[PDB]
Amino acid sequence: PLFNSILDTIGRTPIVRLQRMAPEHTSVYVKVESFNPGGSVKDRLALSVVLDAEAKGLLKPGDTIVECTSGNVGIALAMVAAARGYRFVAVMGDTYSVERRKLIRAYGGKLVLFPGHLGSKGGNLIADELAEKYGWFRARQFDNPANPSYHRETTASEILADFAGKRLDHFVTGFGTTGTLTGVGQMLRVARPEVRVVALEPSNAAMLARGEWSPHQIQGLAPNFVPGVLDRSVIDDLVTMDEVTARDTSRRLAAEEGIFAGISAGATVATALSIAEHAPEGTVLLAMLPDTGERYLSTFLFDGVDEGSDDAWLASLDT
Amino acid sequence: PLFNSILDTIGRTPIVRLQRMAPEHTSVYVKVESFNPGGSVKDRLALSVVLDAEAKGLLKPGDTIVECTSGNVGIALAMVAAARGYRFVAVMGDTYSVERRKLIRAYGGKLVLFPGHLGSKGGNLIADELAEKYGWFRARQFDNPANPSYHRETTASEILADFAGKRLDHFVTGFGTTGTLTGVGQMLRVARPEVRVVALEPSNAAMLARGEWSPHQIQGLAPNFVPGVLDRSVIDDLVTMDEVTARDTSRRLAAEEGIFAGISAGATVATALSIAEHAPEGTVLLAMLPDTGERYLSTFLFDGVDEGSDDAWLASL
Amino acid sequence: PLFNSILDTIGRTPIVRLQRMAPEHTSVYVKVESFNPGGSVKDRLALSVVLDAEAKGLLKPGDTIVECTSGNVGIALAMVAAARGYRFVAVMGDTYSVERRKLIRAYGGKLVLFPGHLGSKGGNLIADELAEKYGWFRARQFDNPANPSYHRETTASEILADFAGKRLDHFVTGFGTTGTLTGVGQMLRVARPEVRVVALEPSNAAMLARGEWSPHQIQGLAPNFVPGVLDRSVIDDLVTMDEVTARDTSRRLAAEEGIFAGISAGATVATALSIAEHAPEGTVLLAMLPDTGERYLSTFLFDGVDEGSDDAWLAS
Amino acid sequence: PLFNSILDTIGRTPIVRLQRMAPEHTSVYVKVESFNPGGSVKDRLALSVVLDAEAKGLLKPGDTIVECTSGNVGIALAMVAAARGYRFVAVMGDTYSVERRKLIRAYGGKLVLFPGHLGSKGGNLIADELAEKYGWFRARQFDNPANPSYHRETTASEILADFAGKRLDHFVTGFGTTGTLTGVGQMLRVARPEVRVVALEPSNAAMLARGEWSPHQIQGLAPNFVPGVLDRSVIDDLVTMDEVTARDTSRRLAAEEGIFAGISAGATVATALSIAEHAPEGTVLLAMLPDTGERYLSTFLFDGVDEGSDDAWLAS
Ligand SMILES: *Cc1c(COP(=O)(O)O)cnc(C)c1O
Ligand SMILES: *Cc1c(COP(=O)(O)O)cnc(C)c1O
Ligand SMILES: *Cc1c(COP(=O)(O)O)cnc(C)c1O
Ligand SMILES: *Cc1c(COP(=O)(O)O)cnc(C)c1O
Repeated sequence: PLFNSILDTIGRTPIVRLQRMAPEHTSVYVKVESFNPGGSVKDRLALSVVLDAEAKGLLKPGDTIVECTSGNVGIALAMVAAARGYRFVAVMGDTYSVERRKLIRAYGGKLVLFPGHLGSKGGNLIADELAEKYGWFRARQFDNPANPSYHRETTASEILADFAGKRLDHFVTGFGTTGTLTGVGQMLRVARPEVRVVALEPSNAAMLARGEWSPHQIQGLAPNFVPGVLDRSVIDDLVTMDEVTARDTSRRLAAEEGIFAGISAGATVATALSIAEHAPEGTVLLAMLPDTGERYLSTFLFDGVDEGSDDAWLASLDT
Repeated sequence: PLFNSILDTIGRTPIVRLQRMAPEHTSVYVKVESFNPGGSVKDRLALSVVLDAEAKGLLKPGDTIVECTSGNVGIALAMVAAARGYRFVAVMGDTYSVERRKLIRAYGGKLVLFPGHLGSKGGNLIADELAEKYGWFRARQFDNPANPSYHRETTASEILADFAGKRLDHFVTGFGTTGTLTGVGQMLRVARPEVRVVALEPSNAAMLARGEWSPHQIQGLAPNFVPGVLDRSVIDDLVTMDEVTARDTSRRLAAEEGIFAGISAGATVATALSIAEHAPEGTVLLAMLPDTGERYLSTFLFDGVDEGSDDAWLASL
Repeated sequence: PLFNSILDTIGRTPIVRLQRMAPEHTSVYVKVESFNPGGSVKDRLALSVVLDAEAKGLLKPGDTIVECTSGNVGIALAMVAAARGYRFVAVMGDTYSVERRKLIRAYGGKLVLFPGHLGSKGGNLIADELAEKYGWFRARQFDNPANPSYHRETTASEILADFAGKRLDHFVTGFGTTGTLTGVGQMLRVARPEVRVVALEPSNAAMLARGEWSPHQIQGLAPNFVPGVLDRSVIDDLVTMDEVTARDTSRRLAAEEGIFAGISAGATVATALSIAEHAPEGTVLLAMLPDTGERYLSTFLFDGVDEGSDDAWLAS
Repeated sequence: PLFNSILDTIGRTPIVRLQRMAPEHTSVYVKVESFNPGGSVKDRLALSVVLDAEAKGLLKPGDTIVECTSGNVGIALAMVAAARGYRFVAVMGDTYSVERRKLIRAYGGKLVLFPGHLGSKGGNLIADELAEKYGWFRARQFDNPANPSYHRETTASEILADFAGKRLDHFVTGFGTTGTLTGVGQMLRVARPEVRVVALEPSNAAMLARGEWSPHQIQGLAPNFVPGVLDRSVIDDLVTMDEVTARDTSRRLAAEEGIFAGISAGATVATALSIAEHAPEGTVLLAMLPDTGERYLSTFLFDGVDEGSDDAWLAS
């Protein structure tokens, strides 16, 4: 139980049961990836990507890593780079919450921002450019097979072990790099063919099911393209989810269950409740909670939330 | 295995070894309490007080809990209340950060603001008042024995079990409600008398060493009084730490080890290091890391932290 | 944390590294299934079979479970029966140790014996008669998909999780029901196709290699037929092991590493060492340790072990 | 995660709830020490005694450990030495179970038999002589502070952690070296002063009550002398248990709960049930289960076994 490195605490996250949000004749369990030291499921690929690189001789002590940090991946790489002795450089838009900025500089990352109006790929480009220019290492979160690999061996094993001999009918997840859905899905389809793998997409960005994509707010989900690490054959059910319904459900999870997660976590739970609403008696669902809601205080997850005293509420108590 | 409630994940936090921040002739271990669902050590006292009130029959379903808080205690109580189905009311000054407000509200907590300058003792009167006026339950983080009690049964147990049959010389911690220092200290006193219980406090608030308190920046540490839940006899070495040193140490922990923790965590690691410097060869130290640094962005933890790219360093060669 | 039933402790067994028995340029790990409450890997299929039957509505507390056994399955089933409120009847050949009899009885199980030479084929036939005659539930460990299924979900997950991000090159295991080999093997294929599935059989019972069988002494291994649960496609290297090398390797493990396991475990460890001897630097192997050697005392495992004092040694 | 050595799996044993043996108005939990690699709670003192000697410099590579044992201490010390690479020498009566010897032999331990009668302090001095004569290490289980220490740091910690924020009214345990009673009791007294520590003694061996000893059949308990490691200030209730009632409770535990433990385990559970019968509603008890019942196959725990075939029973 004594741990050598903080990176040894990655994975083995808890799966907990929702106490009141689910229909009584149903059971909805949830996987909290905020328990990872990085506060998100990205701790998995970041650690896997780097360990795979080292064993491949692509990374050496003191080396430098660079990637296009949309948010969590940057924080996880920064943490892993810091913990293993690497330098980390991430490229994020000029217009990106100053918090997602301070977080990276916290782990000692050297940040370089470009005009946000460059549609993301601008950094994704200056990533490989600055990479070969100095022989820097690129994670390639979207194409590095170590990503779905770590999920096959850890995430899936954790889910499989927890539900062994027990009932499980639905596994719900959204996708960004698609590593989670791919890895867990491949393991599930073989081990539990009966479990329906449910993949959700933001209502406006139904890339997979309609080739359409529009800037959404369900952070960490549906990027402007389809990752090559994806194995869509694993998907049993492809659905959509409104960013507002997802934001609202994330808020409910917090106030009604005490589980403070982000938007994509609200989306998965929303989809689960949806299926549960009309599901047969005794249906068991599992939803993925990708990260902590703590890094969302400055996003639409907190839009319309009172900041002052609850005078009105106090007043309603004496009348 | 599956967990029934999110509250069943509280505690059993990891103790990790610092990989490079400590003198090669020493081993410095760190207990990362940010792994608690609530992000801080307070998850323990929050759970303990509620489970305790329920057993004594002081908390029935749908009841509401009130507490004058400003930091992690309010977040923890709110989370626990949200998970147990209780209503929670946080009484805090308006001078306190807004982010702190959003956290308590995220968990469905009710906010009751009051003039900051009024100070703790002021808001405590407010909480006491509401509590009586409406018959709500008061946590009393500074006097509730269930607070240190839970550290004796969990925190201490985790430390003892991880170090069983292994060397351990110093256990370093600061104190707010002192629940951690008192509880773990009482168990170590019986199990490992050789371990020095090092209790640190802010220099400009060496409230115990020299009975002097004054606004410091090590959030969570040394209140302006002496908690009734404390047992001073447990302390072996009473020292002081500087907020700037604590702050820097914290920035190092994050950048050099990959462990992003609060300022009070920087303080303990700092004292642990100071002891490590001029210490026997092979000595082993354990320092408490109270919370996650993620809720310290609007703090002097990021005084002059670059908020924009540094294309200056971008060309060196 | 607290456990509700003893059955909730099944699985999640430890994998330990051999300290001195393996070639220095190599790493041999071992999965100790004796940590299961029932003392062997059989606790996995016994729990899984019963839980599946319950879900299917085929088993109801108070019902009677019957199964042909070589020893371990009987103990496991008997233990689970005692834990869930079921009656258990074991069909075993007299050939097996009376200490395997007391163990099944200790859990309150009932014992029905038949001529040892009939083998698993004969007992299965007997278990079946009794099943029809009394409406008893048949576990059918060689055909019940719940057997390999539980290994995919647990054993495999434990192995995959333990080695995530680490080097693993070989996985060695013998087979009886073939649940472990099939379950772990099929999941190894999906997650780590490179790893080589090494499947051993007793030299005198190469039912797969040469379709031959003959009463052997590596308990738990090679029945007189090919289990229907089996999926041969999972095996990369099919090898043989002599019972004496097995027996002696199990002794070495106990005396040189502090790990006291059975004979089949001696076999898998021997096979792993052999491979490791001529394997490239850094090769990592994992051997399955089916059970505790504590139930092999009155067995050839303790053939001629000095039951008397070695005053001679004291002479010096 | 992967374990470096087999010794790294010592401790952290599960606490499980009895399903049908306890009065419904009550809850009886049980700590199963048989989950230790060595099969008993002695794994804790054995490891602790060695790491302490090593740190103190009293043990160096190749050094040899000797101790007079016929029970679990020998087995535990035997395994530890085998994993640590020390030599182990056991001193026991030649009239003892040929299996108890086999166990020590399995772990590569040397055997020096001696007159059964002179058992007690005799075989001990024979080890005492060998100790100074050859410069060998003596554990001193009954007086070594490291025994209770390890219990205060692991056993007690596992109990306190599992019951944190939950009800716990009674802790029941017997004593041999008294290391468990002392260790768990000292930590219990500090964190949970209201939990009543119940120490039982065999009916004919009430050493603490009136200093009277007599040979009994509850293996592991009541030596013929009050151990120096004992702390009487932690005992709330001193009770006695009849060895037959213990033996029978052990049988019940296995057959009714699926938990196979030794005689002393039957004894503690017997005491817990007794306390539970007339205890207020909601009372929670925890009882220590010292070892596996698997090494009691040649003891009275198995008298009237009926090792044949349940042909008679089959008739109906
Ligand atoms: C990475 C991420 C996801 C999607 O997970 P993948 O494994 O990349 O499919 C969902 N939500 C958030 C907040 C993320 O960071
Ligand atoms: C509560 C707290 C402490 C002090 O812990 P106590 O157990 O109350 O003494 C230290 N740091 C932070 C950030 C805290 O929230
Ligand atoms: C059951 C058993 C095996 C073989 O395992 P399967 O999963 O049934 O193939 C090997 N050794 C022993 C001692 C066994 O009991
Ligand atoms: C050692 C032992 C005990 C008594 O435990 P102590 O901690 O030595 O007091 C009880 N039962 C058995 C079977 C034992 O081996």
